[PDB]
Formats: sequence, structure tokens, C-alpha cells
Amino acid sequence: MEKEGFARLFHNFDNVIEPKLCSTSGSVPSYLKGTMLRNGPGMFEIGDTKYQHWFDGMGFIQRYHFEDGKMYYSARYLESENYKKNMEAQRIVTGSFGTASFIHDNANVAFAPVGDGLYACTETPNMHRVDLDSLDTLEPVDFSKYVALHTCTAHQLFDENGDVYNIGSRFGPDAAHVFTVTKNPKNLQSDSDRSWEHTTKIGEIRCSETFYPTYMHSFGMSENYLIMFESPIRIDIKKFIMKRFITTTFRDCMKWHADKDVKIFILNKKTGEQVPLKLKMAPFFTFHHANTFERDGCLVVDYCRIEQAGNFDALLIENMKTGNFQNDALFLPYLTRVIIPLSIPDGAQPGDDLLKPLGWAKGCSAIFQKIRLKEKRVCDISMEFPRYHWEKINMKPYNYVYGSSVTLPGIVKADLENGDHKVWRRENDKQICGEPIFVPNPEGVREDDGILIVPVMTISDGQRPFVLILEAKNLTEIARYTIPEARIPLGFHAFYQGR
Ligand SMILES: [Fe+3]
Repeated sequence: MEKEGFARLFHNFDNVIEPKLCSTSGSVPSYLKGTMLRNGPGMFEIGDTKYQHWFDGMGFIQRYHFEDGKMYYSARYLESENYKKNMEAQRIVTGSFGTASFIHDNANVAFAPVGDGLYACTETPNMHRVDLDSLDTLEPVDFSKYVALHTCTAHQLFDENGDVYNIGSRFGPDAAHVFTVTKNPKNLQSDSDRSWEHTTKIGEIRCSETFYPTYMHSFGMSENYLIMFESPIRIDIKKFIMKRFITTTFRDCMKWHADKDVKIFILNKKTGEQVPLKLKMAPFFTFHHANTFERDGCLVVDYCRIEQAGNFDALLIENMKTGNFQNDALFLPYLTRVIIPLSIPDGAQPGDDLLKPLGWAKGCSAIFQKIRLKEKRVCDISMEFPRYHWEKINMKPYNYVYGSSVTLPGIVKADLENGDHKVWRRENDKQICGEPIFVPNPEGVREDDGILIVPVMTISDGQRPFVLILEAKNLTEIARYTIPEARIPLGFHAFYQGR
């Protein structure tokens, strides 16, 4: 293992079974009491075989437990069927996003709450419940038992009732994006308070090109609508169905179709009917939607926009190892807003900007041609892993998005109202900020009355990783928990459970 560099983070991680008391500085308010689980890849080589892509590594879940003003750290591999088969063979024997083999249930991306249960997910129907304390891998769940689909996002969205929504893709001559709702099992007669049994298909929207469905990482949800982009990154289905004959991967069947505009698909959550508009915009890709809401007959969709991503060559392990392959400015994400009229007024003329009357929409336009949408950048400081104050303004007009940078910007708070953005600056270039999680003050009234939990990775053996606690109004540090391990993973998403 190197003393310095991103290569440090691609050596295999070891389990940390007994929760380790971390070193405290500062102090936290009484309402920081709960457990954050963080998902991501931890194992990048097995025996004589190595994974190719960042997204491939075996899921390695960390637990950051907050109690009595202290933090405790532990971490364990998800014991998926893939993990267990690979560990027994001592080689990479099951496929992954970007590596061919030498059931896809390596749920290394994020977590979905259903009732009182927490389910580790990847972009397949095959999930596992995980215990928030012991990090045991519990029962498997096959989401496709309830709705026929081949892939689905690991970014399920939920509402105040705890109902969980997702979009998946069903391949075939019929190819379609299927929109789903899973009713909270606590509010109905169910097998258990964590059962996925109340899952139905709301509706579906056919892919424009049956043999080139879009790749999709996330989507937006408002009070009445689910919205997705048909991105230029397309899965070559004919190539993919042959994968076991030509030794290829899912990622290698994806390409960015450079001559295609983006289409917007919108489904009414409650009617199940597609919004009957043809909506186009200039090409882009987004990993992560932020919040989504309705205002003045329009759907407002915020997201971190990437100009050009190919099929994610930039996130191959070899490319990230060097770190230097971060001078890819077309891959830098920016928080962006598009505003979509949900209807066209009688008498609209070609060239009319349907958003011109709406002063709050200035900077976006929606030109009647079909409607061509023009988005606007809402934060000039590049950011990714967006999060917001879900409890107060999910599906509602809102002011703030928190994200991570990827001089020395670390965490960014975008101000959608006035543009008074805030930044917590990293202390040196051996630090990397992870996804910030907003925890609300129970007695707060403003949208940013709360704190942020920020895991900070390091790429140097002279600096231990830590969890940073920021107050959310001005992003100043109020506490820091330094972890007695050499590394935490270059990970993906976290889930915080107050308790
Ligand atoms: Fe993600």
C-alpha cells in the first residue's frame, strides 16, 4: 500500500467487527442520536482476479453510530450470494457492472427504507436487508417477484407516508420503463413491518428505441409526478443478450449516442398516465437528481448535470488510481434546474417561451416548436452527491442543496433562492469529502435549521479519515470524529436513521 494517492483506497478493506470509539473534538447538539450506514465498494481484487471499474467492488458497509456525544465506527462486507460465491472460489466468479466473470446481488450502492427495515440495493432487483447495529446481512428480497423488470434504480424515493417509488427497465420487444410503488407495510396488514409485498406497477412508458433503452441512475418525484430523462447513454440490448458468448460487460454494452437529444418522460403518480407532451433538451447525463416539485403548472427538476460521460471510462479503477484523470472538465457536474410546462396553452405559437410570464423561472425557457426545454445552472461551484432537508421540503419548493466537491472546495451548499452559496473548504488536498447528510433540528423552523454529517476520506497515511459535523446555516465545523483506522472507502451513498 502506497503512502500517498488514490491507489490507497483501492486496496481491499478489512472487516472492523467491534465498534471503535472515535476521537471527539467540538460538540454536537442533543438531536444527533442515530446511526448512519454508508455503502460502497471495498474489495477490488479476489485471488488472481481484479475488478475493472469503481462500481464493481464487493459491497462494504460502514456504520457510524452517534450516541452520548460520541461516534463509533465498524464495517463489514455484505454477505451477498455473489460475495459468498466469490469468496469460496477465491476469484471473481460472478459478473458486475464493468467486469466479466472469470444472480447479480452485489448491493453496494445505497439503502432503501421499507417499513422498519433497511435494504442494501444496487441497480438490480436483488436486495438484502441489513441490520443497523450488527451489520448482519439478513433476508434477500427479489423486487422482480412483484413487477417484471430486468434493472431498476438504487435511488428509490419515498414520501411522508413511507411509500417507496422506483423506476425499472423491462427489456424485450416490449421494452419499457416501469414505474412502481411499494406501500408502507406498517400502515397495512402485512407479513411484517418491513415487507415489500404491497408493490404494484403504477404504469409504464415505452423506450423510444426498443434495442437502445436509456441507462438510468436516478429520477425525480414531485407530489403528483415521477420524471426521468431518456439520456443519450443507451444500453445496446442486442449486444448485451450475447454477453456470455462474447465475454463482455453491462458497461461495455453502453455508449453515449452523440447525435440524440434527451427526451423527458413524466408519469402521473396517481393516475398512472403519461403526461402527453413531447419534451426535448440538449444532450447531458445526470447521476443524481436533487429535489423535484410542482409550481404554476410546471414541474421543476433539479439535478447534477454532466456534459459528457461516455460509458464511464473515467471511473475505471486504473484511471482513478492515478487521480490525475480528474482534469476531465466535461465530466465535472453542476447543479442544474429545468422547468417543464405540464400543458401547452391554446394559441401558443412556434417560438413562444411558455415560461416567460413566470418571473421565478427566469433563466429557464420552454420553447413551443413539441417543447424544447432550456435548463439553467443554479450553482457555479461543481458538486455531486446532492442531498436536501427531506423532512421539510421533499416534493416542495425549497432553497438549499448540499453536495460534495469532486480553492479546495469540500462541501457546497447551493442557495437556489438568492445564489448566496456556502462552502466548507478542505484543509489540504489529501482530503476528499463524501456525501453530506442533513439532520434536522427537531425544534427548527427554517429549511437549514440543522447539521450535516460528512464522511471525509483521506489519501495519505499521515491523516486518519474522520466524520465532520457542520452546522448547515454557514457550513462551519462544530464537531469532528476522527476514526482509528487508516482508511474509509471511496464510497457511494449513506442513510441516516435517527433513533
Ligand atoms: Fe448514486
